[PDB]
Amino acid sequence: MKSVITTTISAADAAGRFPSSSDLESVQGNIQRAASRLEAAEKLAGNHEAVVKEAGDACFAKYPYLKNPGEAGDSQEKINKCYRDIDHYMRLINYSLVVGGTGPLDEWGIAGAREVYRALNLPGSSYIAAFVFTRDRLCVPRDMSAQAAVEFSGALDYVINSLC
Amino acid sequence: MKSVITTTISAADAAGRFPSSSDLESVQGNIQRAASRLEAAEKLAGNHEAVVKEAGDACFAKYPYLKNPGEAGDSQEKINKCYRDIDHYMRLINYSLVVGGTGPLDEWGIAGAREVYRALNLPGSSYIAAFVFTRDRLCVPRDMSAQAAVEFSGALDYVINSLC
Amino acid sequence: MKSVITTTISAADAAGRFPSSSDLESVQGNIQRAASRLEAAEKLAGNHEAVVKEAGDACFAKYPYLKNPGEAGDSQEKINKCYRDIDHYMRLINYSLVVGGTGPLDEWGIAGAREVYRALNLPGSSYIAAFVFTRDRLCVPRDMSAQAAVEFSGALDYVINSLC
Amino acid sequence: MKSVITTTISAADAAGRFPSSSDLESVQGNIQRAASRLEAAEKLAGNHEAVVKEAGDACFAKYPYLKNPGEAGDSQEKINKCYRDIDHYMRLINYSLVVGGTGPLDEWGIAGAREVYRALNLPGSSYIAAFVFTRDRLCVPRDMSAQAAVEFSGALDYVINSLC
Amino acid sequence: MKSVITTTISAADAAGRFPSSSDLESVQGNIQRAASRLEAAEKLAGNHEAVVKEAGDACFAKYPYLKNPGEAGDSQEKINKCYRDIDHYMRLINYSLVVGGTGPLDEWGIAGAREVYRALNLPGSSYIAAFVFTRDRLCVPRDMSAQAAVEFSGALDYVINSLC
Amino acid sequence: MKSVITTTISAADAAGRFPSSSDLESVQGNIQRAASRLEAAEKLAGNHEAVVKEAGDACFAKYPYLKNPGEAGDSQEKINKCYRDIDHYMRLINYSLVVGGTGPLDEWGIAGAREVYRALNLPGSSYIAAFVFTRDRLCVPRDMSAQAAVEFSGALDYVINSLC
Amino acid sequence: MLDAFSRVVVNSDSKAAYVSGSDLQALKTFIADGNKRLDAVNSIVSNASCIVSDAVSGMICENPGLIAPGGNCYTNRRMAACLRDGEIILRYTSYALLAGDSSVLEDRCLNGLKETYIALGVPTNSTARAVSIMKSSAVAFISNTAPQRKMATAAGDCSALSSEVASYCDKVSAAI
Amino acid sequence: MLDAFSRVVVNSDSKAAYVSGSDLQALKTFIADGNKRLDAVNSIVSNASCIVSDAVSGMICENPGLIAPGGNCYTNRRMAACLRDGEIILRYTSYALLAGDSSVLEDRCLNGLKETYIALGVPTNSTARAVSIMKSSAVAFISNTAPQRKMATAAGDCSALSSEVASYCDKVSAAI
Amino acid sequence: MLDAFSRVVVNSDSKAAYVSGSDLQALKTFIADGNKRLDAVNSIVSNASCIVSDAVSGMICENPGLIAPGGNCYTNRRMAACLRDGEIILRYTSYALLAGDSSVLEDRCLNGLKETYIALGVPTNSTARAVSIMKSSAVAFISNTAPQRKMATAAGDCSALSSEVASYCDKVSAAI
Amino acid sequence: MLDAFSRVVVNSDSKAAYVSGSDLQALKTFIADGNKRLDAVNSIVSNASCIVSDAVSGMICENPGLIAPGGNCYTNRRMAACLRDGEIILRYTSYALLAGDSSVLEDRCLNGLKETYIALGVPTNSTARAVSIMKSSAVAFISNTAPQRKMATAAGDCSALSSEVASYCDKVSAAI
Amino acid sequence: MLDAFSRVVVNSDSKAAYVSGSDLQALKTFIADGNKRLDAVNSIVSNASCIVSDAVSGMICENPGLIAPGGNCYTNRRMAACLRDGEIILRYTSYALLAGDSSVLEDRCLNGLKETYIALGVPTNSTARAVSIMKSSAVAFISNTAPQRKMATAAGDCSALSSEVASYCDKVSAAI
Amino acid sequence: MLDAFSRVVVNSDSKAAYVSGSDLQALKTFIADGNKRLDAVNSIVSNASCIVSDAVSGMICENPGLIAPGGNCYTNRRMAACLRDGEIILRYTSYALLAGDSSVLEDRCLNGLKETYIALGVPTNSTARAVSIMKSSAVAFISNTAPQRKMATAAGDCSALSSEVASYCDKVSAAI
Repeated sequence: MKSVITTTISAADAAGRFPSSSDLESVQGNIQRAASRLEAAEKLAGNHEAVVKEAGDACFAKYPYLKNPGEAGDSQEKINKCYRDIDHYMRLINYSLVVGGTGPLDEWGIAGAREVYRALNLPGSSYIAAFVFTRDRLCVPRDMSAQAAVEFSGALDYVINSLC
Repeated sequence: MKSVITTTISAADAAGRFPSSSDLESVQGNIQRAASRLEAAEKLAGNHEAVVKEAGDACFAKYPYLKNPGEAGDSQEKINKCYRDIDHYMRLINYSLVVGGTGPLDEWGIAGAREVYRALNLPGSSYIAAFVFTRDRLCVPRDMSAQAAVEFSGALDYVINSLC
Repeated sequence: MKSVITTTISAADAAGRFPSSSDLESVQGNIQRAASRLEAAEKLAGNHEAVVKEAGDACFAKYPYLKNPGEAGDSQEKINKCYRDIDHYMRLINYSLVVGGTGPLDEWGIAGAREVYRALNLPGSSYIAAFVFTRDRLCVPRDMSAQAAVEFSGALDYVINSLC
Repeated sequence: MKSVITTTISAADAAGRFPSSSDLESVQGNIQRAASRLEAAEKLAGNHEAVVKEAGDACFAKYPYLKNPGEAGDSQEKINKCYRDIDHYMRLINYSLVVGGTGPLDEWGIAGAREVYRALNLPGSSYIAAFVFTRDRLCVPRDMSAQAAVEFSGALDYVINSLC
Repeated sequence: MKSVITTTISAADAAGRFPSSSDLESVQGNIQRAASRLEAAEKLAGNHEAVVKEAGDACFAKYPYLKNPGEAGDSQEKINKCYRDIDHYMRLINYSLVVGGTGPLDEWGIAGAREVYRALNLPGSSYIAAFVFTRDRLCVPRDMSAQAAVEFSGALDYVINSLC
Repeated sequence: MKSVITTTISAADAAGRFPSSSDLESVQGNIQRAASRLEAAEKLAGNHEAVVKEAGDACFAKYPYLKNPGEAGDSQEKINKCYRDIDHYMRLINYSLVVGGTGPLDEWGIAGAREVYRALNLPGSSYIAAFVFTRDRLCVPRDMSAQAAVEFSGALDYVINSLC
Repeated sequence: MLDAFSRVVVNSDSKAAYVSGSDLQALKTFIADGNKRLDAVNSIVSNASCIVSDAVSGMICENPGLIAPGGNCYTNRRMAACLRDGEIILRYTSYALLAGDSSVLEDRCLNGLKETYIALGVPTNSTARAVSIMKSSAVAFISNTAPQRKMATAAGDCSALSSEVASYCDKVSAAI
Repeated sequence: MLDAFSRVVVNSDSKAAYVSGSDLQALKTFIADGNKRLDAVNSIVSNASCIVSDAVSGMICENPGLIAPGGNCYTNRRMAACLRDGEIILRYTSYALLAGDSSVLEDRCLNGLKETYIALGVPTNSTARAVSIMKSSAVAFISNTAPQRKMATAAGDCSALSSEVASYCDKVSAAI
Repeated sequence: MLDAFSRVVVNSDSKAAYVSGSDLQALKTFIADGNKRLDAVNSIVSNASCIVSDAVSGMICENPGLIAPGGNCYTNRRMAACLRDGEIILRYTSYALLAGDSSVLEDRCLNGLKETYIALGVPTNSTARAVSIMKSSAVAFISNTAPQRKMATAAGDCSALSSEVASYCDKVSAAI
Repeated sequence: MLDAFSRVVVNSDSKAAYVSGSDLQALKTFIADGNKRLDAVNSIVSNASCIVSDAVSGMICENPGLIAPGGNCYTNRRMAACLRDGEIILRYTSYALLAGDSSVLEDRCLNGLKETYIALGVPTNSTARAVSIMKSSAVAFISNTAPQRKMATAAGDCSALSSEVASYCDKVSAAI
Repeated sequence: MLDAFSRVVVNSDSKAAYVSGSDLQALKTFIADGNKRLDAVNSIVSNASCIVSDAVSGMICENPGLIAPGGNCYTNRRMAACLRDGEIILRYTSYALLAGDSSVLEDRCLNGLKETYIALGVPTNSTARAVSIMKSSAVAFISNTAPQRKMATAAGDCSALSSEVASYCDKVSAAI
Repeated sequence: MLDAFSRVVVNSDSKAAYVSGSDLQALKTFIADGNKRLDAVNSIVSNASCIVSDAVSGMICENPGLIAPGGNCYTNRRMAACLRDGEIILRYTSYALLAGDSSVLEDRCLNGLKETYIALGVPTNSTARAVSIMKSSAVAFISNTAPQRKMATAAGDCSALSSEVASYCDKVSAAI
């Protein structure tokens, strides 16, 4: 896990000290941000179905070769698995926005994802295309506020950089 | 120098990761509490001489035995060293308020202060008395705002807890 | 590097022992399989241009999407670099056959290739397709002897498993 | 047990890799040298009693002082224990020839042998004399083939070097 | 429990050796000095109540501020605890004289005493005053022999140095 | 150099403490036993040539086989080196008696003697016979006082145990 | 470890569910009480030495056998270890209060603490008494009801945070 | 670790006997089948990624709850750990096949694997299913019957090595 | 390490002076531009892989000898470590930008980096070229002038932050 | 670790008592017998190799199954381990004799030795036999009654030290 | 490390010579003054903190720039480092005095101390002043001429041990 | 570490070239002489103790000052260090002979050997003499011309391997 509170408390514990002024200051940083990230998280939770479907459609349109036999999307079951993976990543992004840090993403969708995608012949470029489409598709303020958009695009960019 | 920025950057570097949403969040909290701690620091820097004088007067009034021969403060030079000693602590508290963390205090007035004070026969109770007087002398808003007072008293309490 | 001689000498050095019956026995096996593995290396060295060209053509035929803009292979320079790194891998396979172990491959083409290909958006499946075409294109005894073919296909499979 | 197979597999396990071309090459060397190894081992197993008798007789002939009181061969009991020790070493040499490495010797007759012989007043020169006599008594092709002789003399020389 | 015997035995065990000439020689020194240190221990055990009461009286006479509210000794309970602490230290000094080393003091009165006294606002200067009074109060051959006095004052000085 | 002083000082340094009662007690043991061990050292230094000659004569009388070709002592140079080795050991025993510990012996004659004697075919039983003859040949107080004899025989037994 | 938000996402992850509106509202209430929680943590931390020393002294006064020979607080070494353990428990309780979740407390302090204290012979009843005195003093500091030290905060009801501190201390007491 | 030759030696050492003619003949048969054994090991290692990925995928497809929340293959971290542990099991099975003895397998993989998986919560039945799919795939690769891979080898019977691979996989499954 | 506030403190501590009004005003200016600085750091980190890969690729394309044999970027190992070094340099540049001070960069990345590269034979001119390309790309991302990526922030002037990024990259280049 | 003086102090510390006259007189007897104790320790250490080799050889002679295959003294490695364990036990017995207390032995050699031997398969009966032979030889050396090695000491009674050595060896035997 | 006896042995070993009569007489003089040497070591160690505070305070008062900002004794951290270094130097000087040889001091304190101090920026002149003040205080305590505290010893000339302490301190000063 | 084949590969990698026919024929000659090379390594290792002891003894006999006080072979500790030092040199020479390349010898034995010997005061002339005696004895054993020990090998010209051993020993001598 990884968040503002977890980071500052882990640092204090490693130094074996009570939470000092800096730790409280970091928690105030969490407080101020919340609104934006929590809003972004609320919109993602209420609109994930469509967002995940759009991301998967863009992923399979950019790389139609996935539908070829022996590729990651040769079967409708594997296409559904791809949309489910995009759903999982979007849910982890929502968890990161709620948490205020890349913790849920790092632990549940990033750590070991490289080995899994190598083993299952899943090109990281497909996930990258889906998340890039989701990031560029977001519009301000029809979808979220400017800072909620900043949080959403930051989480998406973190996933993209983890995959590239 | 322990502060919000240094703590989060050290955590990121130990993890070998770029500054993520949580680190920017923590820096945002530093931004929000900066007005508070900087007002406290402005008060301390503009009125430190009288604050230090009052703290030293309280320290020697609570412990007149310090003037006795062999004790710390039996000479005018040692009393002046006491007032300068409290002045150093108050300057470190000003530094802590400026950085938003106990880093300056930790590294410059607390680390090794225990060994120094037991080697030079400087009772920690005297420093504690001076800082307790400084903390309880603080008035809102006669001295500073409520949040600046919170920061100032937090720094003073950190010094006190370091001395006990 | 990594070979029979290197492995057994490194084991002896780790145990701090003179070469013993087992190390000489392993080098005897080096001697015995050198004929087939060096015949495979010689054929690869003498016909590497055709093999590399065929592997690159198969890689681009299985994945024409690499020609699309923004993909690895969207420019003639990047296609030339595709054939160049295929040639690099085939040369490292020749080096592995000459050495008798995957040492040259491990150190010069496999170590770090994961990070390189992730950073440069080089899908490992394309390399896999080229090497699979090379492996399945091999004909016995037209191209080389049965045991030379075993060595060559083992090196190719080692590269493939390093990528997948 | 130190052998070709165990050395290569231990190296691969330490590197956490599947058996590669070099490991199979080393096992091929085990296959090729096994003929001479097992010929020497079978001859030693079939004629060990006479070989052990000759080695013990030579050991006590070169060092008659062992029969003096307070020495290692000061009684028939420990003269028989000397012959049993030579039989143990010859059996371990048979095991080494069967295994293809010094493993059995290292683990069962050499490890801790120095401490035992120092503690029990057993001069290593007597063992060395027995094994030197066994090594120089071997006749080719009367006792075994030239390469079986190489394996047998190598095991004996390994024991001698472990004792000197 | 640090003493001559324990020090030499621990050194030999760390080097994994039997007690050698130096270890027996150190124990011989224990034999030589036991007369003086056991005379000191016997005298202290026989007259400890007066010594402890008198060290406590000296401690509270040098620091009458300890009776002030908020200070160690502000109540009869805490004054009795002060005398009990001086009794504990004198008993540990008796133990040190008995064993011939600072072991009992190190493990039972000195280790952690710094943290305990800082947490409980017990100034080290008060303990130092009590022990300095006890040390300078001793008279030769009035209270004990010259060398018994040397050992007793050495234990007291060790306690003082541990507190300063 | 292991002695009473060095052992106690090394223990104190490892604990990072000043010399305490136990260290001074151990040095008092140095003082007490110095008379006997230095008397032994003086007698050995004054009569070492004849002692070494007798020890070497006894060594070669116990093991005349050492004169046989291929053995340690088959040449006049090797016999002279045997007598010189006994002289070296007696000099190190004199050094141990002067020092009060086995330090000089451990560092200069014992450490690595196992490997040296195994490599050069020097039977430890010969050294043991020489030192046993020297130990049993000593007479009280014809050669030295009872306690000087105790220290001398202790050093000799230490050498013997290092060899057996 | 986990904080309140990470606790919420862990609970949501148990059903592959995005963070629901109810959980989001709970975390928004957590954020709105941000200074409530931060002032509570500041109250605990600024008086941490006071809390720990007072709790250990009270546990000793109510159980004088602890400072008797054979008692677990006799030998200044053991007494300093007791003060250190009280400080550590209060530190992890402050961590839990700051995080709004006891995962840090349990995982990094309470995991194996019972077995450790049994192995060392640390009395569980005396440890529970010291932790309970720490709980009472810390709760008093949260509510600014400490008789001898008052911290200036905006008027309000921090009973939720006092109950949270009490719950963390009860977790400590039940772990042993 | 032990190989077939060292296993024979250890069995002979328990009797303080020189390696008998029967044991020598068994090891000579091992040597005569050595090229077949090397081909079998090459077949396994040349398709190790395929074997492991296919087995994990089949284990998941037969037990879809593994990738459900709370399932032990959910969380790409857990999936990567599962693929890694399956690859480790196949690696040690290949070590045993190359050595002709299961000593390396048990000692370096299976010793404490059951306890480790119980502590981690790794499902024993799903792990056994994955190991059994690895068994079938490895056996097919030994006998070159794998429908999607034909390793060119000289014609002959490798059913002894296939049975050895099956026995190693059975030993893995019985260990857990 | 030090940040801007701690740098001001260290400068003030050199003369035993309380942080003066001018230094305090500079720090309030730092705080007021704090949101801009956070957006700059976000721009760098969100495109960090792009920046590093593009810079290393430009270094290679302008010096094709780096990927030739004997070149320091031939051998995928040497090349991946080049990418890692670029990523590390950009990571510490982002640390310095976030902190408003180059102390973290100088102490943790550049101290001994030149001697390390000399020992390894890493060409300092090529490293400087890669760092300069990272500087150009990072400055473009700060100013949101990146040709193939725009990140939306409220319109304003951040030339000071891009100048700071350029100064950190120039410190990197000067160190080598 | 503890010695006789440390043992007396620990016993006194239990009652918060200054070392009584009886304990002081006991330790004065210990000191007055200190020369005899050094005599005894010298007699043991000067014949340590003799004692250990003789004890292990006798344990083997009465039980030739120890050196038979499967026995715990077969395999020169195991033989050297047995001689090393005998030497270690005698070394800690000599430590206890020199210290006048068994704390060093019980805390550094016997602590966990029984379970270690059980796990290793070291026979407790044979170990006890070896320790008993070490006891007999060490006691004979204390009393200077060893038939083949007499060490010159002033005439006196060291039966107390012989009984102490026997008590330490009996403690070793009871621990296993 | 070497003591006086070890130093004599090392000197004799360089000539492959048994310890001569003159060296034996010198060591006998060392032993006869051994009680004086223990007296002196006790006097130093019983006032170790006294001596260290005396020296560091005098060095600071003579050079007030050490406690000014940028001085090496300003910042309680550096002040405690200075006090610890003074205590360490005094401890190794007492080791040398007890051993009657500089070997322990040279090998464990002064070896590399000059270069360490130069790298740290520790002023060699101020360190030498502190060491000289320690020398004065230690010499006064050896001769029992300290004005404030006297230690009861039998009347005699300890000028040799005082000169030895002075030589060790001057050796410290020469090393730095 | 490199062998002959890896040396050829490394040389061809510098030119980005597939292993040429000439280098392939050279390695084929290496393999065809592989039995001779194994016999040479067997001759060296079977007489390793003889070679090392004889070389060190000859170095001592030609330079008797080495075993005099102050010499580098006086003090059995130093003598055994010298014997192990020469044994290590011979072991790495045998590694080089087995590999057909001096890479292992240079990198794992000679890298820093000269500086280490200078720091320890090991005489380089005496080390060179011992290594040269090792060279002569090892070459004699390769050619089966050792007067006191003959090994039954096939008749042939092993002068290439003897010259290789001489070259490795000359590399050792030049390194120091």
